[PDB]
Amino acid sequence: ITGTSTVGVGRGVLGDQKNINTTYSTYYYLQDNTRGDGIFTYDAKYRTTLPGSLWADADNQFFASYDAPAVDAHYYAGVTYDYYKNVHNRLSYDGNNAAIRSSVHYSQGYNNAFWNGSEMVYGDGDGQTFIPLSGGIDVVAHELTHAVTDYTAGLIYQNESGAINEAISDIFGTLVEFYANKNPDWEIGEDVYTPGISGDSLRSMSDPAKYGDPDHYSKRYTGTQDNGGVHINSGIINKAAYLISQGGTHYGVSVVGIGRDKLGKIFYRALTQYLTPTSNFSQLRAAAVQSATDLYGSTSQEVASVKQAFDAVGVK
Ligand SMILES: NC(=O)[C@H](Cc1ccccc1)C[N+](=O)[O-]
Ligand SMILES: [Ca+2]
Ligand SMILES: [Ca+2]
Ligand SMILES: [Ca+2]
Ligand SMILES: [Ca+2]
Ligand SMILES: [Zn+2]
Repeated sequence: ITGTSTVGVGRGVLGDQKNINTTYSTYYYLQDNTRGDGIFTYDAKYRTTLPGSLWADADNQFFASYDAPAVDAHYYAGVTYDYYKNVHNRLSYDGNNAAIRSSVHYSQGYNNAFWNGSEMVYGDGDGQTFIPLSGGIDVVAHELTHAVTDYTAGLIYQNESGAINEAISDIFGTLVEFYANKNPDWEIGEDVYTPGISGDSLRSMSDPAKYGDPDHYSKRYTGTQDNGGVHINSGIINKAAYLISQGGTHYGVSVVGIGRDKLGKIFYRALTQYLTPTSNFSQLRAAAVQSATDLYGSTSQEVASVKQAFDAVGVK
């Protein structure tokens, strides 16, 4: 809507206080005019009709429990926007400052979040398996990253191309989490997953097998469930990315780590200049090797590490 940019204050899902960019016009709306063509957060009101209504607030204070999911969805979308802009010189997900829209309070007890091709959608969780999912910065960045992928590589969401699609979202969701630098780690969704259990997560990049996901090509899922295992086989790529960045010896193969920043540079380049809708794991290895080559040279440690990483997970 048309109005004047203001700054509200509230509390996120984890009870943390933060300032959020709003817009005043009779009501204070969750509309951030400071980033690109704006970041808009809507209320789904426990239903499934999207996007719902632009979040309206009477006094610009967002401390109600009902407000929490909206506060985080709005704030973290901003952090993710900043990541892509400041780190990769990318303006919003389409590269041309497209408006970023999110809807919270989607359905009832909905234990998931997703990008529907046009916007972000967050369930509140059932309070047992999940709490409002927008509370996890890695979850928010993961979902927004799907928008980036859809506008760039366009990886088909099934089988190996789908597994890469998932991994790219886990990778950048994690890199964004490290960017915000608040309790960063290589796990996925630990901040909003099972409030009753300590130290677990939905997925692990450092050790996919911890939650039953493959950490080597020889253990890939070939069934039809989960669109051919996109959330399962993603572990193979997640492990490789973890190794490229942190290094280590996996199944007897040693990898020299090069750090998170270079991991991000290599994968961002592969995603935006080499990967295609039908790219498979072997093709991802080639894209990453070529990306590292462009960025650091064919004889660089970076290129050697990318090769070791994929060798370690059995991807040739
Ligand atoms: N099915 C899920 O739980 C996934 C949603 C999710 C993704 C990242 C973190 C937490 C939840 C599907 N996905 O990755 O789009
Ligand atoms: Ca209020
Ligand atoms: Ca964390
Ligand atoms: Ca995490
Ligand atoms: Ca937990
Ligand atoms: Zn995903």
